Amino acid sequence: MSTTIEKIQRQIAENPILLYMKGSPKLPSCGFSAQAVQALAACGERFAYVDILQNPDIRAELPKYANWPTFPQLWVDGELVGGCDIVIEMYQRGELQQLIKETAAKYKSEEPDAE
Repeated sequence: MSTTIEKIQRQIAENPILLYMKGSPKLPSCGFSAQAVQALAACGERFAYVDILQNPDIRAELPKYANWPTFPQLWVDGELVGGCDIVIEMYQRGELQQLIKETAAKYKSEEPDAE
């Protein structure tokens, strides 16, 4: 199929906790993700993130595969949650870290992200 999404899906799936945002050297979230990134790290533990508002190719095709025209978009166990607003809301909800915790714990050690 698409000579990048196939790779990307393998990548999203492999990463325990994944976040797509813009990884500018000055700011590793140069977009909307700027507010969301804070929430994720705040709610759970450490997470993996992919620069995409910066990469032209990846920015276009891959987001469309999940839902969004582009990003930010948050992925838990390689499954889309939502990047900009969704992260903040679910952050406040607590459910985000609930997912992250369980996912992080099952992928790594006893990651006590949420609790």
